[PDB]
Amino acid sequence: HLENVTEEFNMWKNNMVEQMHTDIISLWDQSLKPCVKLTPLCVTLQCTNVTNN
Amino acid sequence: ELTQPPSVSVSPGQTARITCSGAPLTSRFTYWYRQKPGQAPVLIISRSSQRSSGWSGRFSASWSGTTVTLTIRGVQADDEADYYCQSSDTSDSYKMFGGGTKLT
Ligand SMILES: *[C@@H]1O[C@H](CO)[C@@H](O[C@@H]2O[C@H](CO)[C@@H](O[C@@H]3O[C@H](CO[C@H]4O[C@H](CO)[C@@H](O)[C@H](O)[C@@H]4O)[C@@H](O)[C@H](O[C@H]4O[C@H](CO)[C@@H](O)[C@H](O)[C@@H]4O)[C@@H]3O)[C@H](O)[C@H]2NC(C)=O)[C@H](O)[C@H]1NC(C)=O
Repeated sequence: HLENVTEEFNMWKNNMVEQMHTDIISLWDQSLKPCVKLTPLCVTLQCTNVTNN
Repeated sequence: ELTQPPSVSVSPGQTARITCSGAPLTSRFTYWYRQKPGQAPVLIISRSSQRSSGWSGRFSASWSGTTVTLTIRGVQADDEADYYCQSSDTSDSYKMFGGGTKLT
């Protein structure tokens, strides 16, 4: 409990939140890069409703 | 404000056909019930969830397009009375009855 000190904070000009932001983005993309790409899923789809009855 | 045939006759022990035609046949199923002389109606058909409705009591029903069908079972011996139709409207508000059939 730092005594006698009165340091000024700023939560909107703080860069720990921006470091947080770019870390998650790079962390998300690293967890999808080695997996199955679904490029063949782009075909004409013929679809219907379900049990309006 | 629906249509129902008042008088159809068919051979006993054979299959029969009942129709009820209308526009709001998309909002709430069909129903029919049967009216014996001087007695209260009884559930001909019901709905417990989705397709499992007609099934195996006998009867069975089909819904083509504008009009629906009550394909009844094979035996038709003595089970004779007057049949109506219930159903609700597209806005769920109120219910219309449009008469029905008396088979012999
Ligand atoms: C899967 O489920 C969706 C949602 O239920 C269905 O989409 C509905 O489809 C029906 C039927 O195609 C549409 O209802 C039609 O409305 C026509 C008039 O529409 C105008 O006015 C209404 C309001 O009164 C507006 O909502 C609409 O935007 C329009 O301005 C009627 O004319 C239709 O009836 C008959 O005539 C027409 C014209 O000749 C024919 O094309 C029809 O086949 C029919 O013979 C009909 O009532 C409805 O608007 C759609 N959405 C809604 C809000 O439910 C899909 O159709 C369905 N697909 C399958 C395969 O079931």
